[PDB]
Amino acid sequence: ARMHARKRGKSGSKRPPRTAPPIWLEYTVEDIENLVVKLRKEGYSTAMIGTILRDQYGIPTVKLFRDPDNPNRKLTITRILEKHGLAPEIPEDLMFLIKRAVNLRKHLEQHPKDLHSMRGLQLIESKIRRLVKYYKRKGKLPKDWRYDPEQ
Amino acid sequence: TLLDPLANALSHITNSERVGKREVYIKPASKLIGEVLRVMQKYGYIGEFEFIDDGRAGVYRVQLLGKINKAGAIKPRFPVKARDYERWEKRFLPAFEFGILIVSTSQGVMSHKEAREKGIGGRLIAYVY
Amino acid sequence: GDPKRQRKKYETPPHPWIKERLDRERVLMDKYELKNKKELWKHETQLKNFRRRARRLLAARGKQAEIEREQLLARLKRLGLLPEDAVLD
Amino acid sequence: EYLVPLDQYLAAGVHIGTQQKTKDMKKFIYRVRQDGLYVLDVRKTDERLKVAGKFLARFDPQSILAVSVRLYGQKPVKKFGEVTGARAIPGRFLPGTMTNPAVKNFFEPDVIIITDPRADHQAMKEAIEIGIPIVALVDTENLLSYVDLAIPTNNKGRKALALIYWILAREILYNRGEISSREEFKIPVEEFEMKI
Amino acid sequence: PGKKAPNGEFAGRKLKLKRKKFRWSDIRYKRRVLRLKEKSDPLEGAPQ
Amino acid sequence: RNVIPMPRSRFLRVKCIDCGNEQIVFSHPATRVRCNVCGATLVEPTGGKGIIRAKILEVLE
Amino acid sequence: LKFEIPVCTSCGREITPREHATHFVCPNCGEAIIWRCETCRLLAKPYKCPKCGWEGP
Amino acid sequence: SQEWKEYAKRVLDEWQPKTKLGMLVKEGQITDIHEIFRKGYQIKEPEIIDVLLPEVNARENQEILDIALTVRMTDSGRRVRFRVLAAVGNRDGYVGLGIGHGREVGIAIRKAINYAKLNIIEIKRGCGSWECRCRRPHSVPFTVEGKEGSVRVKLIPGPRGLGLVIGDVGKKILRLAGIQDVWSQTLGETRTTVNFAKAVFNALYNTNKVVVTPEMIERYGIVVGRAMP
RNA sequence: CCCGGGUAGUCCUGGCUGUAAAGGAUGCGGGCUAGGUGUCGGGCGAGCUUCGAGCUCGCCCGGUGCCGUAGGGAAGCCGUUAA
RNA sequence: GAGUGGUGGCCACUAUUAUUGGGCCUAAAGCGGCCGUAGCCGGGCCCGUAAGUCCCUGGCGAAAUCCCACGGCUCAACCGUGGG
Ligand SMILES: [Mg+2]
Ligand SMILES: [Mg+2]
Ligand SMILES: [Mg+2]
Ligand SMILES: [Mg+2]
Ligand SMILES: [Mg+2]
Ligand SMILES: [Mg+2]
Ligand SMILES: [Mg+2]
Ligand SMILES: [Mg+2]
Ligand SMILES: [Mg+2]
Ligand SMILES: [Mg+2]
Ligand SMILES: [Mg+2]
Ligand SMILES: [Mg+2]
Ligand SMILES: [Mg+2]
Ligand SMILES: [Mg+2]
Ligand SMILES: [Mg+2]
Ligand SMILES: [Mg+2]
Ligand SMILES: [Zn+2]
Ligand SMILES: [Zn+2]
Ligand SMILES: [Zn+2]
Ligand SMILES: [Zn+2]
Repeated sequence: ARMHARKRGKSGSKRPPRTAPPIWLEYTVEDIENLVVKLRKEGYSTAMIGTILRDQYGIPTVKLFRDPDNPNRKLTITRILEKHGLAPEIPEDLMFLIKRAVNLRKHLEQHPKDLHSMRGLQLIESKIRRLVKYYKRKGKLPKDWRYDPEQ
Repeated sequence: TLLDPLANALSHITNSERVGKREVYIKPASKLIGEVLRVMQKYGYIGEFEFIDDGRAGVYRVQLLGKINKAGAIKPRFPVKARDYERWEKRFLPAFEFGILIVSTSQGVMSHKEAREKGIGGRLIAYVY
Repeated sequence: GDPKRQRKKYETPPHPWIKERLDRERVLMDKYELKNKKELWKHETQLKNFRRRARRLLAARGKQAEIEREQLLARLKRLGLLPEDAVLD
Repeated sequence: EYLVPLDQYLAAGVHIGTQQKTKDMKKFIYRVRQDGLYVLDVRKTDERLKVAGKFLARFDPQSILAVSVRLYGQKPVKKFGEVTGARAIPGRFLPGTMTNPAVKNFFEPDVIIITDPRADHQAMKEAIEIGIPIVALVDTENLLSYVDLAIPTNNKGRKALALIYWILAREILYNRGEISSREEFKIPVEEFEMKI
Repeated sequence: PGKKAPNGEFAGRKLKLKRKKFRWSDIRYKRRVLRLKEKSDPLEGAPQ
Repeated sequence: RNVIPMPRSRFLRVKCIDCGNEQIVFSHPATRVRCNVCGATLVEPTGGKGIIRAKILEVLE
Repeated sequence: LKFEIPVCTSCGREITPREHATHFVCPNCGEAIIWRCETCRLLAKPYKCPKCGWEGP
Repeated sequence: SQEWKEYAKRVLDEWQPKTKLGMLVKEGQITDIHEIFRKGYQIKEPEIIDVLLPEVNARENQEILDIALTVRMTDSGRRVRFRVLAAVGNRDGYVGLGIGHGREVGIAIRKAINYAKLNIIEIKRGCGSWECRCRRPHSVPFTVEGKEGSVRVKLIPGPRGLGLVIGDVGKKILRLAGIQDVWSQTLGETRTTVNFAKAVFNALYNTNKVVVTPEMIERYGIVVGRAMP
């Protein structure tokens, strides 16, 4: 169910089981990497790059090609960006949640009596703390990194 | 959330056999479930079963024959010594050689009769009769 | 702890007034001319003990179990309660 | 091929269902029209009629019971019992007819024919308790619970019921050898249906 | 009410604590351990 | 049967009306799809299936 | 010699002494005997003749 | 046994059957007790049991489990009614339980005995105890359960010569069915005699619902109906 | 209790108190176990149409009601929105 | 039956303390609601380790007390020699 609202939505993607790229796909690995780098330089999010690749260039998920450098793993957008040094410093979902929290706080300064919106802020910050604990455990963030809204 | 794939399979089987279903699908598959199914088939409780591959953990398809009175998992997985099988039999089974207990030993998964023949213990994981 | 205290060698009925048991025991007492009920009860306990030894040894296995099984059979047929070719059952 | 031409089936309205459906009846349903009404497959009806005709001919003629509470089905079952020699009970089914030996008209058949499981619920309930086979005519609305042989058809129309019972009687007579061919059965279909 | 808890293999301490906690609701156990009868008995525990 | 999940969307090979170029597009887009050469709009996004303003040549597997 | 206990054609289980079961010759061929237990009749489970292969309630 | 053969012969000649099964028994097409079970027949004439199981009329094969009197309130006082719970069996493999009502005790007893015959069932017996493996039909072949009202009953196989470790109602019912040794466990209100008896009866009936293999029949010495030496 | 009047309060701004038959008298997460029939939101298919963000029918997902099978219960009853 | 009754205490009765093995709509009992720290419970595959776990074998856990067979007091209670 949902983390807080306890609903049971089921909408999502239904990926068919396949291993090799389809026959009608004609792009090579290098063309895909060039496209990804170009789209990143245009300023898109990681989730948005894949959406554009699927919708406009007819490329289902790039996780159909083996990594040319590391044969033990498949290719992902973040790995491609890391190979060129364009990867985000902070994980994207954490950044999006922090950005949502900052905008909401300046709303609550002019509307101190909007109590129903404040609970949303509390839930957002709970999610942020869960994520920061997880990322500290895996080493994606410095151990001294801390979340302070007053910053 | 999901905690024990093995318990779900056995509860699903015993629920289905009480309404006369002829086949079932076990949704999260694993090696342990395959071993348990092999042991169950050896004693004639089920028919043939097969593995179906999706992009996820895989599915098991099982044929039922209507020869099961009850099947369940044992939690927690109690350790048992090589000469202590009788009291667990009295706890879970209806007669002195009625049904099987399924034991995980350092030589694989097997019924408690084979384990007692080999003279080894292990961990109880399921009962079928 | 406590030191040993010698215990009774017989067992009394769970309920003192049951009609069927009273009738059966009265028939036995009249037939065999015993003095009091406890004497009868004594023999009953003996019987029970034998049975309780047979039940425990049927569900056992090992090296000592076989020795005790053969000892029980030999003792029982030495008293004249079993023929020479009897088995545990 | 077919017992009667499909045009006669369609003219009698055998294929017309109702506004509702059941999961276990979908093996007989042909399609659904744009107005939400379901249609029955007629070939299945013909095959089941042939099988039922074969099945009912092996019983003793006077040990067959046919019932119909619905008004439109009372005349067909009466004529069917007259032709084949089976017992027929049109109208209200007196409770205890098959379970109470003290009743004046106590009777135990070997097989029963149910015109409509919904309307004839008392007769079906009593038939379950005595362990005899059950043959029923089922529509798109009925359930197949406790039905041992099912005949999919419209069981509420007048012409439909008349035609179904006429066909069944002819099949029984042909199978038990009282007529040497299907054509020898010289009785009009109109003689089975209620007038006005 | 869900399944009785705790059932875990390594949850012995909590199970023992729960059993000890709810045993004080038994009036017979409470009077024996706290010795409530001896405190108010005019006969001071004697039979005569 | 339906144990394996199968998508209801498709990939399509279409031809631009203006440029004449051919592309492959997704049938359930979440963005506005435009021709890679001339920039003309090919598919408009909606709540579910998109609206196609080009000529469909083939429905790919 | 002892007697044999009838067995349901659909599910293969035995018939209990006082349940609402039924038995009859095969409608299509008439050479075999079909047994149906109470549960199979209640749930409208299909059955198949062992001789001619004709099936269904 | 000699008395009951001629008793059944006397009953058979002067009996006019009213049902289909009674006709089958009268004409000699059914000659054994086991042939009226497991085929969905309805049993409505007590003479069938008298002909096929004549020994259920012996005084030692009948038991009056309980007698009670119940009251209905009216503006002209209290109307009293008698309820009698009784059981019958052949001490080999068949047992029946019944309830009868009447304005006086004798009528209720007669009707209760009559209904017990119509509810007769057959069971399975064997030996399945861990500490007695003798292949003789002296106990239940395996653990069984039954329930009625608030009463739950579980029957467990026992060693030979142990006795019936159960309340008196269970003792009588099990004795009438031909069982000598058993262990038991219960929950609920056993002082309600009707529910206790019905739960024991259901537990006995449920011996037919346990799936078994041909090896088990040899292993536990399972017997259905009469022992048949 | 009924009738004619009437203070605090009921209303707004800043705090404190933390209580109800605050009741679905039913703690929360996961898997499984017949059907039938209404209604709200989204999507898909077909047919109409005054071309309307319109109408009718069928299916999938998520909510919200009723009748009911196996099972459960002391019973009232609950029954894929489980007790 | 040379004993048989009264009073107090512990166990059983009792699944009225429930690990085996109880309950919480209407009978005693779901915090007025939610967020979250410790604790407990945690999805699928491959490689390694061997702490838990299982098997074999050395050194220990006095005697008395308990169970079994044989032997000595007339048998027994009791005592001795062996096996547990
Ligand atoms: Mg001391
Ligand atoms: Mg009056
Ligand atoms: Mg009940
Ligand atoms: Mg309220
Ligand atoms: Mg819904
Ligand atoms: Mg309901
Ligand atoms: Mg007490
Ligand atoms: Mg209680
Ligand atoms: Mg609450
Ligand atoms: Mg409350
Ligand atoms: Mg895991
Ligand atoms: Mg270790
Ligand atoms: Mg010592
Ligand atoms: Mg001497
Ligand atoms: Mg001596
Ligand atoms: Mg000594
Ligand atoms: Zn173009
Ligand atoms: Zn069946
Ligand atoms: Zn056939
Ligand atoms: Zn035995």
